[PDB]
Amino acid sequence: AELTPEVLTVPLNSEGKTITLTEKQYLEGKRLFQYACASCHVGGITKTNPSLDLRTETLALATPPRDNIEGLVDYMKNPTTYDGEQEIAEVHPSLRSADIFPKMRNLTEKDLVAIAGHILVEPKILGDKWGGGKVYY
Amino acid sequence: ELVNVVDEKLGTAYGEKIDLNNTNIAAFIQYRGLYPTLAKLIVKNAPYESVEDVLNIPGLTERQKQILRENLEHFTVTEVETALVEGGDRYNNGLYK
Amino acid sequence: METITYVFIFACIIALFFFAIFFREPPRIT
Amino acid sequence: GFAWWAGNARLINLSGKLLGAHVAHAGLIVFWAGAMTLFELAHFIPEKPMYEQGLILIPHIATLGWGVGPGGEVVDTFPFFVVGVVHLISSAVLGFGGVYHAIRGPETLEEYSSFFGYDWKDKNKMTTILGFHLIVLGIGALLLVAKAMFFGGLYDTWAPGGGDVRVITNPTLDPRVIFGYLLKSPFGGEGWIVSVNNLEDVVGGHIWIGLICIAGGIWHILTTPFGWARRAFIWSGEAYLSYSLGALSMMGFIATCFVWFNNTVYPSEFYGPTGPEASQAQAMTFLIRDQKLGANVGSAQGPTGLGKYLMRSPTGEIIFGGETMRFWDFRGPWLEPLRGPNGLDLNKIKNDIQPWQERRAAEYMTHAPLGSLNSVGGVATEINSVNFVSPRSWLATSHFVLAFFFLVGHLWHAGRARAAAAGFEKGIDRESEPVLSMPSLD
Amino acid sequence: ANLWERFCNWVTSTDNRLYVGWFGVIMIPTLLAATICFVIAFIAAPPVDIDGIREPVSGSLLYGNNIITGAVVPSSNAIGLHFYPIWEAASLDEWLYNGGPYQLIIFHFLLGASCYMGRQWELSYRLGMRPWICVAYSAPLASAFAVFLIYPIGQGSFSDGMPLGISGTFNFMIVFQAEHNILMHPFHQLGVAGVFGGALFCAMHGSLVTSSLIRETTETESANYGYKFGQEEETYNIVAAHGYFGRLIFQYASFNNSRSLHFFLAAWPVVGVWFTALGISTMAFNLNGFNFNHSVIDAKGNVINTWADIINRANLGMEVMHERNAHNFPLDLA
Amino acid sequence: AQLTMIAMIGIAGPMIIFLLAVRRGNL
Amino acid sequence: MEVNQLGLIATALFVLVPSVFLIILYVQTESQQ
Amino acid sequence: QTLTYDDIVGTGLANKCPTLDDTARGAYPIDSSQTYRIARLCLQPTTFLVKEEPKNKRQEAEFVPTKLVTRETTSLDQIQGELKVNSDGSLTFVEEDGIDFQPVTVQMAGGERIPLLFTVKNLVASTQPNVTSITTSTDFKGEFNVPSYRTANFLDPKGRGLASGYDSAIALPQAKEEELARANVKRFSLTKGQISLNVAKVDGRTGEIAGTFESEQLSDDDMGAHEPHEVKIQGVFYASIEPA
Amino acid sequence: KLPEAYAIFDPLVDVLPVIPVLFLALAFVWQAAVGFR
Ligand SMILES: CCCCCCCCCCCCCCCCCC(=O)OC[C@H](CO[C@@H]1O[C@H](CO[C@H]2O[C@H](CO)[C@H](O)[C@H](O)[C@H]2O)[C@H](O)[C@H](O)[C@H]1O)OC(=O)CCCCCCCCCCCCCCCCC
Ligand code: CLA
Ligand code: CLA
Ligand code: CLA
Ligand code: CLA
Ligand code: HEC
Ligand SMILES: CC1=C(/C=C/C(C)=C/C=C/C(C)=C/C=C/C=C(C)/C=C/C=C(C)/C=C/C2=C(C)CCCC2(C)C)C(C)(C)CCC1
Ligand SMILES: CC1=C(/C=C/C(C)=C/C=C/C(C)=C/C=C/C=C(C)/C=C/C=C(C)/C=C/C2=C(C)CCCC2(C)C)C(C)(C)CCC1
Ligand SMILES: CC1=C(/C=C/C(C)=C/C=C/C(C)=C/C=C/C=C(C)/C=C/C=C(C)/C=C/C2=C(C)CCCC2(C)C)C(C)(C)CCC1
Ligand code: OEX
Ligand SMILES: [Cl-]
Ligand SMILES: [Cl-]
Repeated sequence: AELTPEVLTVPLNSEGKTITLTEKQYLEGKRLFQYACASCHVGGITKTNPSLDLRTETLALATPPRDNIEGLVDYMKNPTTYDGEQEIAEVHPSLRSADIFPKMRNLTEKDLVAIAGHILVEPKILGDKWGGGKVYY
Repeated sequence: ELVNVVDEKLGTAYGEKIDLNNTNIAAFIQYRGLYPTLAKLIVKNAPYESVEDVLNIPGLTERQKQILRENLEHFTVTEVETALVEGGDRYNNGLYK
Repeated sequence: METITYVFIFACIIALFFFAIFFREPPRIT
Repeated sequence: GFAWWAGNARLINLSGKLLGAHVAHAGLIVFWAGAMTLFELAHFIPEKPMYEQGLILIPHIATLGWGVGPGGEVVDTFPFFVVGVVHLISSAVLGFGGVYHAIRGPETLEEYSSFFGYDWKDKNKMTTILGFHLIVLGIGALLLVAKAMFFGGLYDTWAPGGGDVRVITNPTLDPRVIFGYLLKSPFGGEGWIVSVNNLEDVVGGHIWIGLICIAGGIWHILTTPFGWARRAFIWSGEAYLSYSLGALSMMGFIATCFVWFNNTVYPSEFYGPTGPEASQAQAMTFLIRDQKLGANVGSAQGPTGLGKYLMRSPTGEIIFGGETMRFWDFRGPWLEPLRGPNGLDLNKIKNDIQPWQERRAAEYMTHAPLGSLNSVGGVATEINSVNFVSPRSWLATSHFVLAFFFLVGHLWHAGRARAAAAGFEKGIDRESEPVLSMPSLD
Repeated sequence: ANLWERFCNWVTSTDNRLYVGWFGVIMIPTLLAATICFVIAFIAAPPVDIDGIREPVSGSLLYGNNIITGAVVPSSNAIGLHFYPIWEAASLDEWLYNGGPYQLIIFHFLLGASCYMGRQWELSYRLGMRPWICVAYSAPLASAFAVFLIYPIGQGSFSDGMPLGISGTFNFMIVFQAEHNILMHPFHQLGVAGVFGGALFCAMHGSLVTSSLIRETTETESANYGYKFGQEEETYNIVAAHGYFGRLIFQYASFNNSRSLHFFLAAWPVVGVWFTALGISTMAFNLNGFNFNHSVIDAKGNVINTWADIINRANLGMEVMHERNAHNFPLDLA
Repeated sequence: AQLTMIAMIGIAGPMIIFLLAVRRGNL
Repeated sequence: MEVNQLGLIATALFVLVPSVFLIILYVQTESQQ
Repeated sequence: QTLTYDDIVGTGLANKCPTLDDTARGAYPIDSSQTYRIARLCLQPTTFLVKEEPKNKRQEAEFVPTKLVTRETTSLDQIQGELKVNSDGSLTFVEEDGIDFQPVTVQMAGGERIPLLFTVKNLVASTQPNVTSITTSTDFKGEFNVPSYRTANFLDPKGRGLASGYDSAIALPQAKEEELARANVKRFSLTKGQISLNVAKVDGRTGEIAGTFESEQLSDDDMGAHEPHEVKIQGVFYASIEPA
Repeated sequence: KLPEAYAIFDPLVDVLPVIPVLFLALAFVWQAAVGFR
């Protein structure tokens, strides 16, 4: 098995446009996800709120839907609760709150796409392990 | 006369849908727009006599009222089971991942 | 009955320690 | 008559070559301090907490008030560079004197000069060297005081508004406070001197110690040991070494507990949270999450009958529940705003938790000092992803190992010094075996 | 003739059947206190709330234990590292519920064993011996400090110290593996090498000396009677032992110097056990065994399990079950 | 790379011994 | 507790029979001189 | 003047309710036109009595004294709720929230441990009619709920539970289960207790009251494994009254 | 990172901390040279 363009093809938006990442983007995305996110989101879970994971089906049911590049890039700029009703930049890393989350300061727009693509690709590779937690280790 | 009431409850609509009187709050993530805001209101205002009673929760915006109507078919109500609602277990039932 | 047995054996071992130390065969040179 | 593997024992009575060994070794220590600082700076990224980066020396400099501002943010890396350069440069001077005295200088100093020469058995000369070094040590303790009071202050994790560099204007002088620490129990809730929790006590303790060391240095220059001390000790270089090994061992075990429990002179901003701190922060985190969802955290009974979020300590204080019940002695600047007279205050919990406290708890819970030897962060069952071992675990484990081995060395050299002093360190004289002239035991 | 100096002479007398000594002045009362409390608690102590969750664990014989299952149970997690002497309890009943005896026993024992080590130095000096037997005993002594004191200090509670019992010991080992992956820690691997190697070299040395006993007896008597206590001549032929062992392997893998040989015997297990004691003492601060969980993945990113991932599955089953009522939050951070 | 310097530095030490055991010095 | 009642006689003979064997042999050793 | 945490910590005082000056013999008047809350209700038990079992049924068992073994972990505090004025001038406190339970275990003669959930959960307690002033002779009487001492996730030592755990005795695979049913099937009791609060001190200036309470409730039944004991608790209380 | 003007030295600095280890190893090369005397 290998990292083909099929697996590297993810939804860009809610309208069905797709984008194919490079292997470079995917590995960059992985590295950046480890840099800025894995301390809470290792393996697609959320250590400080396990009810909410990074599984694609969970993200699909978020308001704004987050199961696509645009929704995820926006989330990294301006995070909301799962129902979209409240903005949570003061307690969740984002570019809006890079003053209080310094690791977000040196993230470029291209870095955001790479992180978002990693989150969308990894369940395609790992299946239930992504977001499933220790049961699947 | 010696029966496990939680097992018994799994044989009701509780085992099939979100029971507005018993189910832990994390289940409201299974449908869109319900968690955390409406979920918090639903649980605080239980118990309910009919699923339709949720629409009479004071303070619902009309957006919130519409989200509930969309999802009423995913809800049920059964009798309150003490074992499931004591201990604050509707907010945290000890299950994480 | 099982408690009595366990403590009895233990007590015999402690008594054996006493004899083994104070009533040992004395080591004697050459 | 020593073998090559005990070859440094051949220096015991070569004061000149032994001086070179000591001074050259001192160069190695200062060299590592400089080289390691520069290595840490070369790798330092300011946007990442220090404790995600494997740093142990930059935290020590930051703690003295150099390079940092409010909240522990790094504002200027130049002081770090300076510290490293000056140490590194200084190590060449020590290395130079060291190899000169070890290889080219007078092998013994007693002939070149009666002031620098010494005989281990000269109790007057030995206490005079001790006295000089005590004065040096006392001056060193007063330098810390000078820094804190006259040259910029120290980093104060307890400062209002997130921590900051603060000049210490009223150091604690009350000996009931200063020596009160020395008399507190080392057990939980007390913590002996490890519980020092404010910089006023830190600086005042160093005023006391500086004065005590200078006074004792003067005392030992001017006196010779009294008869009761003459008859209690072994007077030989190996004996003196053994005494110092015991002292270093003691100090290393203390240092171990300091870095594991104390978050005042090892600010968690730099070193990461303590084990207790991280455990408390987990309970805080889920209290916050659950309360936001509507849970009444004060009245929530957990599976055991004890509160799920809150319970009482054995003396009644309201404390976090779950296993962290063991850590309720923890005190930290992000948590104390919630504490009332009876412990955690339910009304503050319901009403006054601030976003910065939520952030700090989440940060500390996810940076608990647990990790694998290959630096995979978290509990032992965690998958690879996070590269992290807390600096507190690195500093605690290393210094436990060193302290243990120095206690072994104390025992080794103390036992040998006694046997050599009485003349049987090379074995039993076949013709005068003590046991053969004792009555049999039975 | 002075009372104090006669007392001093009896304390340090080499003529007492058991040597007392100044270390003995502390060792004897503290070991007797630990021993007497231990025996009584093991037989009759009521159940102890080890994990502080009002779930008492029965450790004594009269409360339904046998020798294998019985234990003196560690003190309550509610106490943590707090000092809990008897006079701090409102009653003995309270002290027993909360696990007081454990604290009394382990503190008296660790003090007494420390003095046991010093006592070994002390008599060696009175007898004109070399001094380092006590250094050999520092390896087991360090190991007892690790499981009774250092590990509780690091984890914040005497409730995570090793129980004083056979099955309690196994419980401590299993939990340790789930939380620290001790098997994958090099200091424990060195402990195994120290202990397996120590047993190996014990048998080797015993069998080589036994193989080369000089004929001094008949087939009808124990060969042990060929040696007489205090005889001056060696009782075996070390050159024959070396002649056999050097051919079993090759010449230069066999000792012909008995001093180097016996130093090696001393050093191998002592040093191995130092390391394993340091292993427990540093896992006390959560610097855990190697983690190779999901270290091998394929070209696509699938995890390819190794034996380390299988270990992990076992560790998880230990983790999720231990102290099954004691955790309310998702990470077991101590 | 970094392996260039650690080579120059790593050889400094044996270099000293070599020069001295060839110039029969006070080793 | 519901232990095997034969465990008592098993334990008693396991201790008694080997111990007596050794005592027999020791005492007849002593009386040889 | 009042104390700080570091004055209190470790003394036992954290488990004690505020006391009122023995001079506080006033009255706190009530205006049916205003609303009130209990801003803080504190209950500090001093005595745990457990009823014995007299073998027969013609002598009746007594309440006997017990020893606390769980230390200074017993007080209920920070309880709040509505203080309502009824048509007939009686007052009714309705508990809303607080640290309103503590597990306690006391030990009887002979060594039996008796765990109980000391609680006032869902307390509703009412005065006589025509109060109009809280005085040093005002009595509140009420009822509260006593949930099961362990909640539903609790696993017994063989892994059996209500909401989690095994449903059988797995170590006895072919044993007759009918005999094990009481231990195997867990159940969650919910019983009522009764409490009297007797006001003996009133600071009219500040709204604080204090006095004595007696409570009666059941002990732990270990999820239906055995029958509970009847427990009587006595202690002192303190409450602070506020206009809404 | 080091100040820009010393940037030239990053790869040397990455090696400096290890040098004290080399003094220990050098002690054994020296002893090998004189025959473990
Ligand atoms: C071999 C080497 C050479 C030779 C060496 C020499 C060897 C000598 C061997 C010595 C052997 C010692 C044996 C130790 C026994 C310890 C007994 C104990 O702890 O027993 C002592 C008794 C035990 O107390 C009872 O202990 C009980 C403990 O019960 C527990 O135990 C019971 C079992 O009986 C049940 O299981 C029960 O359910 C369970 O909870 C209760 O708590 C009672 O309330 C409590 O009174 O003490 C009391 O009650 C007495 C006074 C109570 C009066 C009440 C007022 C209090 C006054 C303060 C007392 C001052 C004490 C001074 C101490 C002086 C020390 C020198
Ligand atoms: C910090 C470690 C340390 C230090 C400082 C010393 C120091 C010393 N040792 Mg000990 N030794 C050590 C470790 C150490 N040893 C270890 C690990 C072992 C085990 C192998 C030994 C085994 C040992 C033996 C067997 C003996 C010593 C002896 C000596 C002394 C004389 C050595 C001599 O003339 O060599 C001559 C060596 C040379 C001429 C070779 C070059 C050595 C130089 C100093 C290298 C310096 C390099 C450096 C880059 C220079 C920077 C210069 C710059 C600052 C200007 C000297 C004081 C001897 C002694 O006691 O004499 C009576 C002796 O017999 N040592
Ligand atoms: C504690 C360490 C120490 C000790 C006890 C000695 C002792 C001695 N040395 Mg050695 N030496 C040392 C370190 C040491 N030296 C160092 C570090 C170097 C390298 C610079 C040398 C280089 C050296 C040489 C080249 C020679 C000696 C000689 C001597 C002898 C006479 C010294 C004299 O008359 O000076 C008298 C006093 C002074 C000159 C006053 C100096 C005041 C000092 C420098 C100020 C204090 C410095 C301070 C602590 C550092 C501040 C920190 C800074 C980094 C910011 C004496 C036996 C001589 C000898 O043995 O001849 C055969 C000789 O020729 N030494
Ligand atoms: C490195 C530090 C150092 C060293 C090695 C020495 C060494 C010595 N001193 Mg000096 N001394 C020092 C610092 C030092 N001193 C300082 C700073 C002062 C000023 C206060 C003094 C004041 C001083 C006086 C006044 C005297 C000495 C004497 C002596 C000699 C006997 C010491 C002795 O028997 O101790 C062994 C200690 C004891 C027998 C008593 C133990 C007391 C402690 C506090 C018990 C605590 C033990 C506990 C387990 C540890 C925890 C600490 C606790 C307080 C919390 C010896 C040469 C004596 C001498 O001959 O003078 C010429 C003497 O009379 N010293
Ligand atoms: C201030 C500290 C100090 C000082 C000055 C001394 C000084 C001395 N010791 Mg003592 N020693 C110490 C601490 C100290 N020791 C400690 C802490 C211990 C316990 C571990 C001992 C145990 C000890 C023993 C057992 C003996 C001495 C002996 C000696 C004498 C000769 C030593 C020699 O030539 O070594 C030469 C150096 C070597 C042979 C090198 C040893 C290399 C070590 C063991 C490995 C280090 C590797 C390190 C952990 C990192 C590796 C990581 C990775 C690469 C794998 C000398 C007087 C001897 C003696 O009694 O003489 C009187 C002796 O037999 N020492
Ligand atoms: C802890 C300090 C976190 C870090 C670091 C990061 N995330 Fe996070 N995330 C965290 C929490 C507590 C939550 C829940 C927020 C809520 O209350 O709803 C989240 C949520 C997300 C989500 C949404 C998941 C979903 O809707 O199913 C996403 C997509 C997410 N977080 C992404 C994300 C990224 C990309 C991060 C690195 C830049 C990152 N998080 C860090 C906690 C934390
Ligand atoms: C005796 C002896 C010994 C020992 C020795 C020793 C120990 C030595 C030491 C020595 C030393 C201790 C040395 C040091 C040196 C140093 C130096 C020489 C330095 C330099 C510096 C520099 C040049 C710098 C530079 C820089 C800067 C300035 C800035 C930044 C960058 C850089 C870093 C580049 C032995 C064992 C071997 C053997 C036997 C004998
Ligand atoms: C700084 C500081 C401080 C202070 C401190 C101090 C002040 C200290 C002191 C300390 C001290 C003050 C110490 C002491 C010590 C001592 C010891 C350690 C001793 C020991 C001893 C010994 C060892 C002995 C022995 C012996 C005997 C017993 C007998 C005879 C013989 C001999 C001699 C051997 C504080 C905390 C506030 C804070 C922070 C900082
Ligand atoms: C004088 C002297 C001496 C001697 C000493 C001695 C001999 C001592 C002893 C001591 C002792 C002999 C001790 C004892 C101790 C004990 C203890 C301290 C105990 C405790 C116990 C307990 C407390 C118990 C409890 C319990 C339990 C656990 C269970 C059941 C119940 C009861 C309650 C009973 C000598 C020779 C050294 C020399 C010097 C002088
Ligand atoms: O107590 Mn005994 O064991 Ca050491 O982690 Mn946490 O805590 Mn408990 O859990 Mn896993
Ligand atoms: Cl367990
Ligand atoms: Cl927990």
